Amino acid sequence: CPLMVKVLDAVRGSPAINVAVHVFRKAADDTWEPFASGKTSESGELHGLTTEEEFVEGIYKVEIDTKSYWKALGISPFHEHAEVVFTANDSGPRRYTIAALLSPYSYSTTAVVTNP
Amino acid sequence: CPLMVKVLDAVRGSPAINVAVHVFRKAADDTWEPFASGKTSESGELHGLTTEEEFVEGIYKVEIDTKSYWKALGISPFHEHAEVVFTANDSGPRRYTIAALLSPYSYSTTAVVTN
Amino acid sequence: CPLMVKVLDAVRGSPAINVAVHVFRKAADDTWEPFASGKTSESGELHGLTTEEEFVEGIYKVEIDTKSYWKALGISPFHEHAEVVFTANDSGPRRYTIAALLSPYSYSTTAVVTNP
Amino acid sequence: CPLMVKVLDAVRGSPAINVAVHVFRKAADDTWEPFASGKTSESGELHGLTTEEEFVEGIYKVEIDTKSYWKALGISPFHEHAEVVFTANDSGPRRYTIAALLSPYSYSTTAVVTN
Repeated sequence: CPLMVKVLDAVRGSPAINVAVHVFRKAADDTWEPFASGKTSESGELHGLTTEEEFVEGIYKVEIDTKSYWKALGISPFHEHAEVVFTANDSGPRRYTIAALLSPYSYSTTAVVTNP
Repeated sequence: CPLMVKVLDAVRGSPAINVAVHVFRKAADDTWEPFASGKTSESGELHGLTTEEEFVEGIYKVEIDTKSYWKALGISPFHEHAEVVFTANDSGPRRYTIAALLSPYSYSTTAVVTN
Repeated sequence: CPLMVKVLDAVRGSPAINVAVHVFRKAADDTWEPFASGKTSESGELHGLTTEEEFVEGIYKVEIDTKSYWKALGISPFHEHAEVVFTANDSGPRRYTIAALLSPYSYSTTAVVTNP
Repeated sequence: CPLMVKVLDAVRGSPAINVAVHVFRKAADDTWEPFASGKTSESGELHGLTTEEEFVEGIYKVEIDTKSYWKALGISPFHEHAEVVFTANDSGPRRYTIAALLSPYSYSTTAVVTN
């Protein structure tokens, strides 16, 4: 709902399936406190991580375990993960799609942020 | 060196070596006239394409033969090639680095335009 | 349906709306013959370009008028367009999503190719 | 120069200059220990981070302060920063170029690992 993570495999041209995603939120405090996690579906998407009420302002870290993904496909990738760190909901609730496009030695991440 | 092409391989994390690159200039009748070409070097770079005097304003196309590159590495590519089409100024040169980051199903191209 | 083009604006984190897209297919012949065109919707997506029956094997060119997009937002971008050229349906009908992520001096394009 | 950081600005088509970059090494207790830092140069590059002797195998994090960069250009950025986390070998060095292409709502990072 307010947070969705979508992962693509740039080598296959496919969704990156079964990609583990961990979302953390920066506490008071400055530590990363576990916020949510999940795997991408066969569409490469991970929905349902959170809700409007739970997904409050914060600095969030979305950690995408790209390494396991590549390693399950036989590839020794460069990165340990793709992590995306951002301030969310700074000027009100938004919907965040966190897109990652994965290659063994490269990724990109894109945030699509929309306003209900 | 007003125009330079740099090509990287996102799969191997390496320069993309021996990638054919063609550069075209749009002619008055809107056809692509060949202008220059080369193959990226060991460093994934292609210098010497043109010179300041020759590299006049116009619309140029850089075609990077990504498909043959992926073919040579045994990897099914999606694109026939990566084209970059751009107007060279206004206003003046300026050096252009056309950077391409290649994956089998994705590429990015970026223009680093300096001076 | 078998061809969809999705365009994102990496500067805003938004769909790239009202982006003109022209699809050509390479004729016999070697010329690019107009295949379909459209604009992206408010989701940055362009659906309905073609149909399974019309979208036969071919080399297709999807030309995304990124320049007009940027220029309507005040930006003199580097590229004239983003064009994506590919062989389609080489080993049978697939669904192609052609994604472009736009920045004034950079784009990426990603093909997500799936098999009904 | 075993580790080099190059940062490009996709909005301006330019090197991303004066971007702060921190490099951390994962310590035995899994904390990030600061290792090196610098600011990208006129050319969007940051050399001299480390040396062969110092740049042992391990897991390293390169944090690129993309937010301050975009802040300085008056452009709202999405990310707090671009982190690149990677294991430096096996098997051996190898030079690492960590290339980052920045846009306000997107970045890519690419490792060009040579020798």
